[PDB]
Amino acid sequence: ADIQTERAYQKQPTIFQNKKRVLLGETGKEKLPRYYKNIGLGFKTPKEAIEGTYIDKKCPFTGNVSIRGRILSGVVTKMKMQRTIVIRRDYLHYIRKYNRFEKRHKNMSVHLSPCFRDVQIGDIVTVGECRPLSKTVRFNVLKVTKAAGTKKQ
Amino acid sequence: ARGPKKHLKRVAAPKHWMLDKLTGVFAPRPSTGPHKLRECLPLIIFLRNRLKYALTGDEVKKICMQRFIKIDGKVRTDITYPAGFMDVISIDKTGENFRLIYDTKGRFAVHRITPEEAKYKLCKVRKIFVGTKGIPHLVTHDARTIRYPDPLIKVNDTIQIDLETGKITDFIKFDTGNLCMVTGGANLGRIGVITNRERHPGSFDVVHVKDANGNSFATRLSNIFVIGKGNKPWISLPRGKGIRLTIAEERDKRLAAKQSSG
Amino acid sequence: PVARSWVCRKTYVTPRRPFEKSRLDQELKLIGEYGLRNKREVWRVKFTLAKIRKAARELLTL
Amino acid sequence: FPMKQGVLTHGRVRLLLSKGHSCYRPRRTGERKRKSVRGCIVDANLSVLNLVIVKKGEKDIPGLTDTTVPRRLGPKRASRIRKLFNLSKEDDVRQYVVRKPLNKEGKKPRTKAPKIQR
Amino acid sequence: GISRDNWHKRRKTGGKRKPYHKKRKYELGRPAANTKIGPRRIHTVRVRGGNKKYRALRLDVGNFSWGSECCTRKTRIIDVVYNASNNELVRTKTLVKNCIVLIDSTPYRQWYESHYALPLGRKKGAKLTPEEEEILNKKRSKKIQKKYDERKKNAKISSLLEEQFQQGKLLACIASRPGQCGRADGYVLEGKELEFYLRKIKARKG
RNA sequence: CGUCGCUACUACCGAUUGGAUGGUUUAGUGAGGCCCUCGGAUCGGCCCCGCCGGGGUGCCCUGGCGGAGCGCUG
RNA sequence: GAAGCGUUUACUUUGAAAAAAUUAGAGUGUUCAAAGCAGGCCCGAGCCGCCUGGAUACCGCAGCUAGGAAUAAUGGAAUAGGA
RNA sequence: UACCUGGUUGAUCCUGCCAGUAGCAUAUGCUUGUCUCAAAGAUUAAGCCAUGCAUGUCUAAGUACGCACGGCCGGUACAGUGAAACUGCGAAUGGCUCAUUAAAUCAGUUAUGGUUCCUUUGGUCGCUCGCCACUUGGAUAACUGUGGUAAUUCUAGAGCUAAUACAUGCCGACGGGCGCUGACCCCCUUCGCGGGGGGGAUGCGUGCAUUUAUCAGUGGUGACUCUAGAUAACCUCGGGCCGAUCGCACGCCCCCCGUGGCGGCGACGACCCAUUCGAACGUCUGCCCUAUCAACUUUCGAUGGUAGUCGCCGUGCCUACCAUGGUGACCACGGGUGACGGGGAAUCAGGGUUCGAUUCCGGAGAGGGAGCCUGAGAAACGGCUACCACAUCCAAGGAAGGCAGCA
Ligand SMILES: [Mg+2]
Ligand SMILES: [Mg+2]
Ligand SMILES: [Mg+2]
Ligand SMILES: [Mg+2]
Ligand SMILES: [Mg+2]
Ligand SMILES: [Mg+2]
Ligand SMILES: [Mg+2]
Repeated sequence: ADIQTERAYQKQPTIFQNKKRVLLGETGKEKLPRYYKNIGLGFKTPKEAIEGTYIDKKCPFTGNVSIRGRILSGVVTKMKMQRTIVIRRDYLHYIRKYNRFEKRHKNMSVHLSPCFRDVQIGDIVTVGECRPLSKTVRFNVLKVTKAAGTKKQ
Repeated sequence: ARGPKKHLKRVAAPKHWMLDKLTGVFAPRPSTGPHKLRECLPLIIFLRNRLKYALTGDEVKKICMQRFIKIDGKVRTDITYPAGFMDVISIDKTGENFRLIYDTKGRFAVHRITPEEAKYKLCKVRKIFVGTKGIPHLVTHDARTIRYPDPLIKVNDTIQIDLETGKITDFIKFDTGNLCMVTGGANLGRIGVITNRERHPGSFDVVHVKDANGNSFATRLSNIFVIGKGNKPWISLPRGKGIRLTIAEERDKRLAAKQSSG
Repeated sequence: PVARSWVCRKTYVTPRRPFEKSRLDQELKLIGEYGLRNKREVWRVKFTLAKIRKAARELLTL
Repeated sequence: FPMKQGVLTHGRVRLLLSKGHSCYRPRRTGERKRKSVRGCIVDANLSVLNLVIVKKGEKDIPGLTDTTVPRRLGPKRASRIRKLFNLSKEDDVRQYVVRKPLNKEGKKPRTKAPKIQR
Repeated sequence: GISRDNWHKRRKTGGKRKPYHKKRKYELGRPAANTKIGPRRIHTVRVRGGNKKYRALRLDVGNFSWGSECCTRKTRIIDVVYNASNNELVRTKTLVKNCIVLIDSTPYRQWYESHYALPLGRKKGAKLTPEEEEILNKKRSKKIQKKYDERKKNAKISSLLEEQFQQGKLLACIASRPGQCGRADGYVLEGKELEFYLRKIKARKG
């Protein structure tokens, strides 16, 4: 439905909502100022994170997380979790004795902020390490690239 | 372990102490101080194994409790006090002063200095911040903090300070061309000139330093410390001038010395 | 625990094939000519030669 | 087994005694020990009963209510000396302290004065 | 005791994890505060590092913030009216970090009367003549009256807060942690947050 | 080459609701510690205030018994 | 000197960092060696003490950095919704 | 040192194993003159233990009225040597063993902008306007004396006596400054008004630390909801700081005077910040055999969201409400391991195959679980509490245990 679908009022703590809206100004509509930040490392915040209305305390841009540690990339596998997706990272493991490699993978649950809308299965995402967001979540999506998509017949 | 460790194994001691492996099971285990234990000299080994003034730790204890060992202008009675980098060990009874500078092999060798030189000591600005009432505070490479520095001194700069006051005498800005010394890793104890610095956000920045023999190496920013302005050092360099020479070169030096002295 | 060293290596290697007429004759001639106590001495000098030759071979391959 | 105040029974009970409760001194800081204590109620089964006279009778008990013995040592804090001797302020305090005389036969007699505090 | 260790949980794959040590001390948990409404009662607990935490078991007074008026007063707490976590917390009247509580409107009413000099929270008046008449009139000079009459323009309060002041009970939100800091600081609900919480209370009982 | 006949050895199957030895969980009981709410055996203080009492002048400077304030508190 | 990459990888080279002991190995006559990290120079005796060492190599895989772009994988504009 | 030899046949070529051959690592047999090193109750039983020891501690600088000595130098608080005891610290290190443990530990890498940290070292300690201070109160040790018990490092009553133990609590800085509130006064366009301001009497709170809410934007990040500012307030009676401490030689000012005011060197102490030592939890990647283990997890947290509780902190760590998710043939899950992991060791063309209980690093454990006190740090066991299993003494009423420490 609306934004406030939870039992408590979802809002950004840094943003103060009631700035004494009185008769000296028209009411309204005074759109609420949006809190956002650049996460550094050259990643540019999306315009959905700039002008959106969602609230996500685990969002890299509009939430209380800081990206530090490792930056990895993966391929979106499933999108059946609330604001989190699982990505698959495929790599090769060297076996010295046989001088050959071993195709391995490791599924990784990552948080996907609502600022990324055109995210589908198979897209290549990059994730950054953050503080533990859940039991098995320690990475947050920073940038999404499509995979031979964007041409829907 | 259920708490902090207060024992150091002889074989687990840092290699630059050059401790042997048969005299004892344990190592001096330097006490906590301004320097990390992995790159500090306990006074016990500095007096026993380096200068051979004392023969045992008991004799080091006697000379320390005789109040004849003064470090950075303050008398230290601690046997396991971390002497650390470029600090001044002063024995006024003998009138002898030393500054702990690494050699070309990356070890604290004895480097005697003049009394008019021992009164001051350079320092690396580890961090800068502001405390209560807007008072700026500067934390150095030692555990020393100084209030009210000039705003032209930033992180990983250098400051020339003096003894017995702890004030700021001069400083070195971090810039290309400034002479610097590597204080950790493989290139430890090599004197050179900062030639370039590449910044890696979220990770360690890497500097490239070329010495007087044309040897250009690289080092993390955390291991880079400046001891001069451009070409002139502000500190009397130890023997060897900090140039690391190839393995054949000390062979040639040894053969020349033994031929001349034979 | 203790401050010992217990660093020790053998200085000789026994021949692969015991009871060779040629090897026994050669070693007996060597010990007769140079007055050695037993075969372990000539084995130790053979091991020294093997070490030296192996080092030279490694350097030459490098 | 010593009897403990407040147990409110006759008999012996096991109690976890911490520092400064009663009937137990800790061998180390924070140590507690479960010990048997006799209850605060008196009955027939007691080796000794400790009794303290509060009001003197009409006649003197032989060797108990007479022949007053002196305290081994007087006040040490200057406030306590002034409290004992009704000193108001700054009147010969160091020489109003009580000096204990030692007069052993095998040694020369002298008097010892305590080191005053505060 | 109560443990916060991660190794008692199943791993990501669902397989069971076997512990490799017994419960260490640093991963301990302690019984809940369950702070109630009543006379002040606070128990000190020693925590890791020798520091001190204030497990507050009963509160009656809390420091709350108007926010819009930038006035913070040490008012009293009436009861608990809403909790996002569980309704039984409201049933048992327990203070937590985000619970919605009623407070007395007297200190903020006094602030408004003494600052803006607009009678607020009073229907008709002439009932508290010795005190409120003095502060509405003040028989003051002309320059400070010129300072006041402009404040009269911006001294406009929303009808929801008007109704709250008329009722005498202000509904507000806790912001501190009763059980960690030993206090119940908070702020008065306003605007769309106040509307949402009001509709939530009406949804619980309307 | 196989049955049959003799002697050894080796595992296998078996009633014993197998027997015994062993190591994880469901339901119930449940020591002990800790937390909370009570609880108050005791130990102090103020109001001592029945009194001798008194100082800037029965208007108590205090030196103590003792009643016990049959209240207020830790 | 600031900014970006005309894809993303794999691969290869360099650099940083990679505990010591042990391994290889430098020097040193332990009386030789296994070892050890010492030791050597003169002394007409006042030498009212001089010279040194306690190297170096290796440290798989993964991670970081800077060059290369052959080989191998993946892509761009086909209803143009193209530059 | 990139190596082979005997054996199937009447004889020959093979395939193929058996045996031979060499090394090391345990045991054992025979033998053993010298000397330098040097492993050594791991394998079976992390089975059970008599006895003795293995953690205590004082400088001039916390507390001495012990006669236990003692100079007295003689009218004096304490000369000094000092037991004992209180206070402080340590006892969470070391040492031993390898039972548990199979993405667990651990190795390398990285992060804590998601936390704590005794001690050392460096900052801060007149930053707050607010009838004891020439110093405030009480108790207990030690000690004297009376005992109880068969027994223990068991203790009771009574009488003392100190703190850098436990408490309490000011002067000084200190003149004020600032933000509100503003009595009123003065200069004001002056005019019949406003007026633009200068002051101000009276009160209200002022500093650091904590918890809120709000405003603004001195430094530094790759990136703060960082830091430093500003405002309105809170600031917990088991309740933060804002020195009632100790030693050393001793000196200056004397107008006012004449007994006071001042001084150096320290030691101890601190709320907070930084450093050192770390610790704790995470990031990426890596582990033996097994499918006669193919589907697991999800009632009882399994995967995620929201808000909370708890914790030093991030987090299903836990609770409530929701969503139905999460992992698998790239071997999940389950089982086994005669599995503690690694640095390493044996063998040595190259590639590998085995062994690492074993002195270094990390982990775990103290007969098996479980729960706690103190402390910065323990789920401690040469700390305590309970159960189980063993096991000691008893006067039978009770008390006392933990050698996988050295022997
Ligand atoms: Mg004193
Ligand atoms: Mg095992
Ligand atoms: Mg091992
Ligand atoms: Mg070990
Ligand atoms: Mg343990
Ligand atoms: Mg302590
Ligand atoms: Mg235990």
